[PDB]
Amino acid sequence: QQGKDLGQYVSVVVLDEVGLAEDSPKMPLKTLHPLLEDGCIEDDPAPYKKVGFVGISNWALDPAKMNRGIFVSRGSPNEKELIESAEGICSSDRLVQDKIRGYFAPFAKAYETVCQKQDKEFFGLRDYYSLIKMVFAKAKASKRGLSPQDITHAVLRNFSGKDNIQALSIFTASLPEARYKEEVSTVELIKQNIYPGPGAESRYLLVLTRNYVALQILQQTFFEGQQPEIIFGSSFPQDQEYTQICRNINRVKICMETGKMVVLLNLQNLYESLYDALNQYYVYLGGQKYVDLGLGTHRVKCRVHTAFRLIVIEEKDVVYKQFPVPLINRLEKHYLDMNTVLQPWQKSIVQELQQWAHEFADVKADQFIARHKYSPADVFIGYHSDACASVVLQAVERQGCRDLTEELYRKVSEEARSILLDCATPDAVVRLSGSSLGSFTAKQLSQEYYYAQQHNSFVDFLQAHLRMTHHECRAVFTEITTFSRLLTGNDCDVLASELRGLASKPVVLSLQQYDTEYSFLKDVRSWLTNPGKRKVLVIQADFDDGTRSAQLVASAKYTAINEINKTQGTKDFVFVYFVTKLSRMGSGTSYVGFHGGLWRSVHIDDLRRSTIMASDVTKLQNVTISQLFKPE
Amino acid sequence: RDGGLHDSVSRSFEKCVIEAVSSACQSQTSVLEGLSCQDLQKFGTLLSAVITKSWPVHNGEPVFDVDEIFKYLLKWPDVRQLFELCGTNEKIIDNITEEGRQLMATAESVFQKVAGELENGTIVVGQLELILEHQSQFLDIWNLNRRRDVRSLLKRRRDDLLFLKQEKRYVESLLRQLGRVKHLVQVDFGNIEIIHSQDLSNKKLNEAVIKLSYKRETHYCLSPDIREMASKLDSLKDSHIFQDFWQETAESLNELKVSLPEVLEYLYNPCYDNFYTLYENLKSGKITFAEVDAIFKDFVDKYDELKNDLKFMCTMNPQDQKGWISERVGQIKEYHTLHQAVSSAKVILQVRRALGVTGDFSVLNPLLNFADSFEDFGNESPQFIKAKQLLQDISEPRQRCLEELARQTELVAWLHKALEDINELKVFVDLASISAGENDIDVDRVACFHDAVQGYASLLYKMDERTNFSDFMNHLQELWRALDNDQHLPDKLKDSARNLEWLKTVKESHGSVELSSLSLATAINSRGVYVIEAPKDGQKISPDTVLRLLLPDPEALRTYSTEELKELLNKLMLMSGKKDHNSNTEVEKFSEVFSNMQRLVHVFIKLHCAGNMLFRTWT
Repeated sequence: QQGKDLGQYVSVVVLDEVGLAEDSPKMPLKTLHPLLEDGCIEDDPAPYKKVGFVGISNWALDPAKMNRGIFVSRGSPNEKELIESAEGICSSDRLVQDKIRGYFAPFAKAYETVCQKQDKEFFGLRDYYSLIKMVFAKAKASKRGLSPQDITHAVLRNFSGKDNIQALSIFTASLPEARYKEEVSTVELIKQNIYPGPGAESRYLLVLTRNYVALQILQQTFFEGQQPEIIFGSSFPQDQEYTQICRNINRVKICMETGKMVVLLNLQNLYESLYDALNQYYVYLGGQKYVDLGLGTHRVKCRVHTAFRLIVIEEKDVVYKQFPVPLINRLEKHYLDMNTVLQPWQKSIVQELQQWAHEFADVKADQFIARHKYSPADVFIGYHSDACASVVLQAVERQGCRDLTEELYRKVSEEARSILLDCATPDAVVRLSGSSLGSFTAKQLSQEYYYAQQHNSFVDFLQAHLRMTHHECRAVFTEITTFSRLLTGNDCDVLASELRGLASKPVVLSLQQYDTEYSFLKDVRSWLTNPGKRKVLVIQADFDDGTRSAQLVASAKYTAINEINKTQGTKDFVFVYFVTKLSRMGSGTSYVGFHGGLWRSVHIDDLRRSTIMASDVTKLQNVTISQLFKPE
Repeated sequence: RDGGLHDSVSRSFEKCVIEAVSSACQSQTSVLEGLSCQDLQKFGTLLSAVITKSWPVHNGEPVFDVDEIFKYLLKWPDVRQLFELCGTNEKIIDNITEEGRQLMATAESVFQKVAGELENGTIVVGQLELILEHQSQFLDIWNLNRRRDVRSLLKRRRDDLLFLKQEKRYVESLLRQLGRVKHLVQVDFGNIEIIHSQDLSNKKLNEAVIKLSYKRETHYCLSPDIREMASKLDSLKDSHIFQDFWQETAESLNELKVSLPEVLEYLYNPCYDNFYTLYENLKSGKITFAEVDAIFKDFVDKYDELKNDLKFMCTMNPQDQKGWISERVGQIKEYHTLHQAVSSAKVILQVRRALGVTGDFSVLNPLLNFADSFEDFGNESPQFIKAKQLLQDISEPRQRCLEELARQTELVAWLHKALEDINELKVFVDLASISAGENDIDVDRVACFHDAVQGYASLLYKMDERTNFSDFMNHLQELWRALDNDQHLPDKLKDSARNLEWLKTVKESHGSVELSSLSLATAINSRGVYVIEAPKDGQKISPDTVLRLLLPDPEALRTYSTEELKELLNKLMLMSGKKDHNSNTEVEKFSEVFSNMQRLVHVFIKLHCAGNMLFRTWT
């Protein structure tokens, strides 16, 4: 404000949540009384120091600071004010307005019933307003009145997420015509948020999750072609939190002006920098919409592309305990764990697959003097408690047709068993003849472990994998578990010697050597900018060392996937191989794998091709040792 | 074959067939369809498997609830083959299971109780909806429990159901028509609103459908005249004209608790009389143009909905609709085109007034002479048709385009003063990109101005001072082609037009003393020096008083603290990306050098607070 005409220009301080700073122990609003007098502490009053002041708040304030100014307060809009706000939304088209004018009063009474019946303040005014906006949009689009399908989708998109609230029960107790009977999945509601069909813009998503498993589902199912740009709390050591917040806001800003999706795994670090973008309140210039993004005290209007969607993925418990009530009221809650997306026959395949895995593991052979019982976590590496819902959802997404047939059911079962067998150790495949599954199924599982699958070496797996025709895939992400040593650099030269006609000098990155995310990106961009078709990336972590390279894995995966999606051209194919080294002494069992999403899980026991032995232990298994020494 | 109770391979085969039946029941495929299984023991095991495994289990194997068992009977198609091959041969039920026959007994008890509430009308009406949407399966199970009339009973119950549904629909339309006027008046719905608020898990004989012929129902209407009021509101609730008449009649009445049967003659009959009066006016078309633009003001640019609305008016008086609708639709449409031609001619006279193009047009004189003329007839103005031939497809869109030339006189004054042709724009744009800011609004002003003047360059650069109508329209056609690839062109013209202060001071700008954040980042990345010292004063060892940045440039230098470099980093992360990667690598270099320096400050303060005496005086 200094050095300017104070009759043609004013600067206004806007404090945005002064109700939160109210009974704070640091007492920041105690400063507020001498700053509204003359705008200076321990200084003389002057021009250009008295500034305008607006304080917006959602939590209450005491008027002992607001005797200094004018205080406006509202409790809650009552029922006629809700109907007036609904007509104020619908005022842009009067035909549709007095088409759907019959629904403004049952929706208002039903929303008041929801606001009484809910326990914690979860559903708010923007839910009701977005209900009116969705209903108005659909009745403009149809010009037919309103189907009960439209009303049940608008209610069920805008009032969901909370478990002990039956939304359709309340909103169709009032009006009895829209008793839509066939079920509406959370899948299709989330999909019609993420992919709309063309100021009528929906809110963004808050996908609430049990045990982080929703991003796996959204990557397996919804993300058609264009992967979003996952914006995440990088767990590389020696990263500064401040520069990561700055770079995350830079990536949100670029994705806003581009028109591509983001997925926010850390909203609580970014909410202060994004709260005006989530409010969906744009300013226009030439038909371009502009929203306020901030960093620290620096707020600027940034361009929002007309097709930009945002998903916040968050745990349900964290949303219910953390996540301030204004932030929940902007983000169109839906819940997505695994019992959501699995239809009940797929849950039967999950149960049958768990029994099959326990029968694969449990062998009855006391011909050797020992005593050890085999968990399926010892046998299938990466197996954990869930671990079969993941496998069944991978198999279903491999099928494609998805009508329950008994010819579909059989191949979902057999693909799920193939996915499990692809992470089994070969000694368990040898033990498999002493198992409850029978010698015939034991034989056919050994057949399609040594002839249909490729577990011999890492270079055999590459040679049968690079020759595959991966349809609609620019990048292929495979996680590999091993008990042999990691590749050293001579092994990379030998590996590139065998891959001369197929690959483009595979680059082996070792994950223990990267302090910062930037140096990891420096090597990933170094690999990506080199010319060639079918270039290969190998990222290596050993879990059994003094390095803590076990929580760098998700950061490395997300970082590589984001840089590949924003950096790869159109000609080249990209092959990423995360190699993880474990041990028989305990880490092969404690390991949690079958990370779904876009990562295919493979256990290759010995990464190196062996000159000594035959690469099929069945041929070693029918002979005895003396027959190994028979001459010509 | 079978080998008795002791043959263990037959016990394994029976356990495997039970697992195959359970697998074919977790999938919704049919187990038994054409199974010649003449050995009755193994056929009984198949039937016991399909009963026990296809049963609706939820949190417990038996179901102590009748309706889910009845939905199971109606929906699952192995139930009818089950009851058929159970009943047509009496030698099969004897060897099912104790438990399988318990579930069979529960199945026939549920079907007998529900379908025993069906000869009498005591059925809960949800189950009636169920059996009517599941007719063929219900008929087959009814035949198998009758062989151990129906179809006339189903048609009778069907027609009583349809009558109840349309009466509930009539009461719904009545409630919503009287609910559109809740802030005007209020009506007491007898006791119909509490009956209509009930769920339909109600028994069907509670809808009172008795005689002594006529179907009286639990929506007990005070008269059949209120019932036909509800029917004609339900047929006219989807007519916007009737909603206008309803609203103005409800406004004509003026804490007013009004009984229902006086609403019929207070509010429904005069509204219906005025509505039928307008209908019979539109029959022979003796309505005036004053009532046309007083009623149909919402129906401009929209003529499928007016087609449907006139069909809804025609369904009022039940006769034919052959030549009444389309002539009036076209006539109101032509009146709308005449009035949009009036507004278009007014704004086109405004644009030749503000643009300065005097010329002479000599073609839109009677069409403005008619705007002061007021005539009252419903006939086709024919001499204006040829006048409409020179304003055929301008639009009710695109007219803001001309109007945006009409209001921005100061903009076209400045553009004729300071641009003079198309080819100076490309230096001015390149001179404005320097003078605009760094953020995303400020940079896009240049592209707004560029796109706006290249869209309106067909008029504000090239129009001669004297023109006829012909070249004026023949270059407005090029204006509309230059519009159809950018619909936001009036927005760009108005947005640049309210940026004329900046657009004037583009070329009169002095050397601005301001460091853009990209230029300051390049200066720091090329000649800046970071300094760590742990200051020698009585200050603390916070990271804001340990790090400095020295920027040498007339040999002065500038000292940036840590928070000023953070402020620069924020401004630099949020600035508009110039789509070049030298800027990206300067921003990324500054970011990474600052991150590494801040990590060094962190380790330095840790060594200082640990108490080290080696890095006590380190710089």
